[PDB]
Parts: sequence; C-alpha cells; structure tokens
Amino acid sequence: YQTFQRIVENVNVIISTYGEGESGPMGNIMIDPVLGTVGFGSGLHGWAFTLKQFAEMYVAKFAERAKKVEDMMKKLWGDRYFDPANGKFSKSATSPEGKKLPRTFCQLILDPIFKVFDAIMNFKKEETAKLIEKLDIKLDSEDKDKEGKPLLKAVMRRWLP
Amino acid sequence: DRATWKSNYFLKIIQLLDDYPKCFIVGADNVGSKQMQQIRMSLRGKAVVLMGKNTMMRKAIRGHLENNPALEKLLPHIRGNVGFVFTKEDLTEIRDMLLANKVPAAARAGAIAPCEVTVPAQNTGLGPEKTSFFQALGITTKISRGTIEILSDVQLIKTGDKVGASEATLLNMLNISPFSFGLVIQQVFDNGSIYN
Amino acid sequence: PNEIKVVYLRCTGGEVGATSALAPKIGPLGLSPKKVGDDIAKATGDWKGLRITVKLTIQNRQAQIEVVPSASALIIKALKEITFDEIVNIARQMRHRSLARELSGTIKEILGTAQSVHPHDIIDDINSGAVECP
Amino acid sequence: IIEPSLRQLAQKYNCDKMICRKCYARLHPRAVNCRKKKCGHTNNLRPKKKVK
Amino acid sequence: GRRPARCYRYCKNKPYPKSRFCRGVPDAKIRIFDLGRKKAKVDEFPLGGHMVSDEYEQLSSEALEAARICANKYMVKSCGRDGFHMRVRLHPFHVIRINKMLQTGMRGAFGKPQGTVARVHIGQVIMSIRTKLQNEEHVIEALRRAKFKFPGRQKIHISKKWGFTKFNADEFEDMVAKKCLIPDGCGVKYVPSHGPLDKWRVLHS
Amino acid sequence: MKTILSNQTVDIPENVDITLKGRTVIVKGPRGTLRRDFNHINVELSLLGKKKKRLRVDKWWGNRKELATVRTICSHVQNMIKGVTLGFRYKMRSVYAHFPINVVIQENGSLVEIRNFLGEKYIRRVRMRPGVACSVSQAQKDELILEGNDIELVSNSAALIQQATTVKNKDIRKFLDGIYVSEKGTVQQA
RNA sequence: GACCCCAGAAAAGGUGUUGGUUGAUAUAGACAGCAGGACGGUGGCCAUGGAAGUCGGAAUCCGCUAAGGAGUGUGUAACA
Ligand SMILES: [Mg+2]
Ligand SMILES: [Mg+2]
Ligand SMILES: [Mg+2]
Ligand SMILES: [Zn+2]
Repeated sequence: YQTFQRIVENVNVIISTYGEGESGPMGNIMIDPVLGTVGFGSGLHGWAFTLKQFAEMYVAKFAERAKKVEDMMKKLWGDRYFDPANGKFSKSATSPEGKKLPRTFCQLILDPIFKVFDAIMNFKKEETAKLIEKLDIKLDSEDKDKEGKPLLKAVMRRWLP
Repeated sequence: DRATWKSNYFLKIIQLLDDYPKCFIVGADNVGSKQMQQIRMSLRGKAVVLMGKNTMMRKAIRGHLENNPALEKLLPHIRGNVGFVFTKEDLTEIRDMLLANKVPAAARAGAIAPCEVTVPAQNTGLGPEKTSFFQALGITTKISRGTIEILSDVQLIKTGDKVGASEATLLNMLNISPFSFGLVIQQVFDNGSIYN
Repeated sequence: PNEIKVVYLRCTGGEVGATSALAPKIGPLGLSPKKVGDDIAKATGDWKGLRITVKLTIQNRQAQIEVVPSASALIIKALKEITFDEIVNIARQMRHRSLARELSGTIKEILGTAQSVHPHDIIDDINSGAVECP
Repeated sequence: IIEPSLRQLAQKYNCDKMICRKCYARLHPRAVNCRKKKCGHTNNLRPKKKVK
Repeated sequence: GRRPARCYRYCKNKPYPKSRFCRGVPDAKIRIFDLGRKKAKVDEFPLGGHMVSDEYEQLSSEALEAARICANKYMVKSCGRDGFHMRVRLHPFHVIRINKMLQTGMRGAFGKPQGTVARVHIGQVIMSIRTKLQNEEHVIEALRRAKFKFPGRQKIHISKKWGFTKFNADEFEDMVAKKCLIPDGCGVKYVPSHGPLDKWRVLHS
Repeated sequence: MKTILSNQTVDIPENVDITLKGRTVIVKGPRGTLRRDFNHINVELSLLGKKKKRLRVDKWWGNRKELATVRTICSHVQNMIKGVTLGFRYKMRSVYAHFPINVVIQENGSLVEIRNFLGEKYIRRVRMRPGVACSVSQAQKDELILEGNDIELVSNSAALIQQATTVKNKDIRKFLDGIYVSEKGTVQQA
C-alpha cells in the first residue's frame, strides 16, 4: 500500500507543478484511488481491479446503489483502519483494547488477494477450493485440472478481469 | 602566546572577582555561539558573563584564597561545562530574564531530543516538490491549493532518543519549534553563600 | 501574515537588468510583480548601491518597497569615487548597528578594517573620537 | 530501493575503506600503513573511490 | 640518445676540461646557476641551507639542470618568486667521452666528447638556498626533493654562516655594526684594519 | 629492553567464579561456563582476594612483543566474564535492493539458509559454531540475532553469514546486497 | 643468515624491533578517545553563466569572545 501511495503522490506532484491550477479550465486533475481514477492489477496475467469493483461487491455484501458505492470508496482507500474482531471501521490507529489495526485497503482488498495468492502458489488444495466457492469465481473444463501459476492466472482472470 | 593568554585570563578573572561581589555559576548546555552572543548583548547593560577552563578557574581561585577567603566554597562546585556571570542586580530579576531569553534552537541531527515534538495536520505552505522529504518519512500527503497538505497528525520523534538527518531537515523545512535550551543556573554565590 | 511571505531578498544592482537577472525566475514567489514589479523595484534601486546591492522587498500586492541593508563593501564603494574619517564616522549610526559590539567605537574599527579592500594603521593606533560615535 | 540507514551499513563494509597505492589492499578507513608484507607496509594510501 | 648515468658515475679519468685540446664539446645542459631574487641584499636572507654530497662521484649537467628546476619549482610554490635565492655550486667542467660502435672494434678506441659532468668530492656543496629565517622547512623540503635527481647519497645541512657569506651568523650583525663588513649586493666586503687611513676616513663618516 | 614487571588486574563480579588450572581460565556464571587456555603465552595468572576477587596477570622480563600480550589476556577474560553474565548478541540486518533475502533458521538455530540473495537459485547453508543460536527478530523485518556465551564464537558465526552473502563479478560499491553486522550488544542489558 | 680473493645486487621504502640526535606540549589538566560550540560585519574585493570559506588573483582585518581561519578537507550548478 505504501508503494501504491508513493506512485500516486509522485504522479500528483508532477501534474500539479507543471500543469495548471485547480481553477484552470480543465479543473481538478489529480488522481485519487477513492475517486476511481487509478486502478491496479497486471496486464501479463490479464487481470485488473479498481476500487469501484470491490465497493460494488461489498455494498452487495451489505441511483441508490450508485451513491452507496461512491461514498464507500472513501472508506476503502486511505489512512482509515478496520478491526476484524469488532467488524466496524475506525479513524483511530489504535483500538480501545490496544490492538493494532490494519488499514481498510489492506484489510479487505489486499487480504483476499494475498489469501488466494498464497493458497494457489503453496498448493493448498482445500484452501483454494473453499476460496473459489466463497468468492463465486467460475472455472471451466481444461482449467479446473491445472495447478500452480497457470491456475493463479486463470483465477484472477475470472475474478477481476 | 599561550603563556600570555593564560596570564591575561588570570588578571581577567581576578579583577572580575574583586569588582563584583555576587555571581551565578551557570551550566552551558549544547548552546551555539550565536546563543552566547545573544546572551552577552542581552546582559551588556548590567551583567558580565565569563567562561573558560574549570581547572584554570580553580587555580586562580586557590591563588586568591588568602586575599579573599570564603571563596573556597566555590571550589567544590566548578564541575562540568559551567562558567561564571557577575551581577549587581537583584537575583530574581536576573534569573527571570535568564529563563526568558531562550532561542528556538533548531533540530541538529544525531543528537538527543529531550522535547517530544508532534506535527499537526496543516498546509505546510511548501511547494509540491519538497514531497521527497515527506515520502522519506512515509508521511502520506496530498497537494491541496497547489501546495503540500498533510492529511493527519504525525508523531515524529519521542523524548530521549537520537534524531536522524531526514527528521532534522524535515523540521528545518517545516520551520516548527523543536527542542530548545539555554544556559541554566547551577548554583548562586552571594558573598559567601550557596543556594539552588 | 502581511498578506504575503515576500521578505525574500535580491542580489541585483547597477544596470536595470530586469528580466536578464534572476528576477523572472524568483518572480513566482509572489507571482504579482513580474515585469512591472521588478522594473519598479530597480527604479529605486539604481542608486543607494550600484554594487551587487543585497536588498529586501515588501510587496504591496501590486508594487514593491525596497530596503537596502548597509553592506560594508556596498557603502564603502558607494561613498568612494584615503582616510575620509569624517564620512565613515557619520555613517556608523544608521547601519544595522549591532555587530556584537559593546561600544560604537568598535563598529567603526570593524568597517575601518573591512575597507582595507593600508587603512589598518588607523585602527592600529586608534586614539581619537572613540566614544564620539555614540 | 535501499533506505538511507541500510545504505550506510552496507557502505561501512563495502565502500568506506582505504586502498594501498602499491598493492590495492583493502584497509580500514583509519589506516596509515598497509598491513601486507608484499608492499613493505607502505604509507602510500588513497581513499577507495565512490560512485558519486 | 644518451647513455645511462651509471656509465659515467665515478671519477675514473683525469679531469678533461674543454680547452684547445678537447675541441668540439657540445654546450652543457645547465646554463643558469642562480635563480630567485639574485639581487637581494645580504641581510635580507640570513638562512643558508646546503645539499652536501657524501660520494666522490660525477654529476651530469643534465642532473644539475633537473635538480635546479626541481628545487626552484618547490621554492616558488612555498616562498614566492622573490622569497629565496638559489645557487648551483657545481659547474660541469669535465668532458666525458663516447666510443661509438655501429675501423671496427677497439682499434682507435679514443672517444669523442659526449657531454659534461661535474666531479664532486665528499663534503662538497652541490646546491645552496638562502631565504628568510622562517622558510627553513621549505628549504629542507626543496633540497630533499632535489636529492632524487642525483645518483649518490646527499645530506641536507643548515649552515652556521649568514646567507651566502663566509662569516658566522651569530657574529655577522655586530661585525657589520663595528664596520668590519660592508654590504655589496648579495654579499659583504670584509674591511681589514690595514691600508690607507683615508679609507678608514671614508668609513665612520 | 626487558621491562622487569608488567602487570594488569581485572575485577570479577560477585556472581562469577573464576578457577585456574595453570593458564587455563574457567569462568562460571549465571549463563553457563566458559573455558579458555592461554598456554601459548608465558604469564603468571593469580587470584588475589576474597571480597574483591581480583585476577592479576604478571609478565616478568618481557620485551615489547610479549608485553602486548598482557592486556590481550585481560580483555579476553573480561569478554569471558561478560559472556557468562550478560551474553553476547550480534544483530545482523539484511540489506537488498530488489530481491529480498529469505533466511530460514533450521534445527536449534544451528543452520541458516539464505535463499534469494541477489535472486539466485543457489542456497547458502551456513552452520553456526557450537554454542551459538541464531534467530529471526519479530521487532524488525530483516534482522537476525546471534546469541551465545563466547564472543569469539558468536562474531565468527556472524562473519560466516556475512561472507556467505558476497557479490562476485560486479561493482560492490553499487551492489550493496548482503547481510551485515548492524550492532554488537549483549543480553539482559545489565 | 652464515667469514679476504669469491662466486650474486641498487636507488627508494617500512607505525617490525633496537639504539641515538634535536625539538615541542604537559596537574594553569599533555596526548588519544567520547561529548558540546566552531560565531557577527560578511554571500569580504576582483573575477562570471554560478562561484556564498573551500575553481582561481590578490589581499590575511575587526568586534564578540573560552574559541572560531573572510577557512583543513568532503560535498552542491550555486546553496544547503
Ligand atoms: Mg681512464
Ligand atoms: Mg576494546
Ligand atoms: Mg562487470
Ligand atoms: Zn599495500
């Protein structure tokens, strides 16, 4: 997340110094992950995701829907913290107990990605199967048999195309 | 020239003791020369401050022991980075002006930070090119009003630990008031008396 | 905050210069002066130092007001066209006047020494008008 | 992307050193004489050059 | 184009000066023998340092030129162009010969003049530098550096004389005061107490 | 020049007992026991008092070379005392530009595997000297801890790891990857 | 390393050790270490595209001082 933050900041300061001001004819031009103007993923394996996609499936977990996903993208990214145990968000880096909280970006976007990345690349068969069922990712023949990095490629292709 | 310089110090210390009956022994902290120049200009009207080798002072006082007794009380007190200041004005005013004129010392790298500093969330006013220092400390920042804007409060350095070069130069660019200190009175000598 | 942070200095002198100096590049500090501001900056700066003229400015958001600190080489070369003990004596009053002194005699000693750029013997045997300055 | 703190540590063992002008031996940064017999323990030393 | 100096290092022949018998000698490599402020007065430069030789050997005129330049460069760098006066006290008066082999063999073996060297005896002075009293370390360093252009072993001495004169420095000042010495350029003239009294009258007046 | 007598004394803490078998020093403390024989040096080791517990190293008629072996022994014994009271702990930081260095601590800390040093498939298996235990910090991301009673053993093991991660055929001023000894400390910090 | 002729070595080096010469500092607190300060006129003058102590030519002073060179090196385009 820090590395993603550095790239976002470096791009933003480039367009701020050389480009026009916020009151220019173009308007505000800076990139914001909360705004959905910057995405992630890898083109070699054919999978990419945006903050919009995760907020779509987490509002689904929870016009009207358009407002819901738009306001939720704010809590998806940034220096906001989420306790897994409490189940509620928090603006405080330390919980009342004293437990260190993970930031919401890593806790519910990067966390499923790291779980599936570790599961396939470490050949944990039952972990991969349960994750696919829970995340309703659909696979087909000639793809369900494979294991390893090609299986990793196929999963995120069908999860975050 | 070292012989004449030492002798000139001896006649300097001996005539100042004869001239002034009341003195403060004061310990110089990690205070710059500019801080000392400020002190001397501040006190130029009424007081005169002198510093030097502690072993030099003890020898000169011991030589003057016979002519001026009761000065032996200062002998077991010239220890550490301390010096003299010669005064004729009232103690409480001299002490009060001394504890009031403290320069805002900047953050010097590699030193102990006795004052805990925290940076609030405000627009720094620095252009969007000094962000290299902010990213060096990992401080997430955004550019608002065409200038660097810190998102939230950050604690930078705690008490009793070494400061780094990156932390020091971030404080120098932010121009916030770091740990600052001046000379502090060890003891007081009033015509043969010792107090705090 | 004086409506602006414009206490930044300048090191131009002699000819007008205007854009040929570092004024256009240092102009975006306030962003108001530009060509008119630095031209009327040199308007009052042509005299009171034709040397490098280390100066300072205060911006009226459209115009500028210039203050010229008394640099030693500046005032010595500007007052020049020998001893001229009278003119140096009368000039040690309006300067920055601190010089970590204790007596105003010391200031004229220091600038009588800085004007050596020999005029050191006057400081060497100085015995006249020592406390005339303050 | 080494942090500045770790760049200092690795340079303590790789870059901050003295070099004999006669036998290129890698000596500690405070050396005044080379430690090696083949050069006769000469005092002709130069700093190891940097990459800057 | 020249043989190594090891082939002419030792005084093996009788002195062979350039004369009406030895004709066709090329000019010596060294032509200048005094440098620095040669016109300095005697009392200006009281300190005189020498490069004394330890070996009875031959110094080539090429070595004298190289060592004179070497000492001059360091003395200029440390004392300024007008802070010193040097004097090479060896002149290359001995002609060395070469028997060129491309009548072949040793038939008619007598050689032709190749160059000039100066024969130096043990204890003889090769180079002298006079300067102010504070420049002693620069004189010692300059003479030490010039030692590397010479074959044998040389020692660096700091003479007890005043400058280039033959009178001891601790007695030079009051000797001049009592009029036994009168300066003339870089040296002094010794005035004995015998002669016409008219010269004694020219002094003291 | 043969100096008549060069002597140096080391003070032993109360919780330590030093026993001498000739020039063999046996130092026993809370952390265990250390043994080291100085038979390669001709010195007179003796124990002086009861409540102060001094150990005196004498050297009679020594020249310059073997006068330098008096402080050497005294410092070795002081390291032995330090080891059996506080122990030696060498922290090592692994530094890398692109490829993270993966360290796996095998049985009892005796074996250390460096996998991805400069991203190469070779696996460096470094064995610690006996009595030295290696560990991976939970307080830092890339940090080893080498703990043991003997400074000679611990620092030698640390040097084995450091010289294991040595770059070849490249510019070492540019390629700074490897594991280096960061700080030399103790345990119990007392 | 090891004995006239004689059967192999030089200049130049060495913080290896031994002896000697000369000089200097020191309980008015040497030296070496660790720990502070290292200022103001002043970014001194002339140099130029920038030379602020540190590319260069010259100057080489002053007050404050316990001390601080208009500068021993590193470093910046110059600063820092
Ligand atoms: Mg012959
Ligand atoms: Mg030690
Ligand atoms: Mg290569
Ligand atoms: Zn070597």
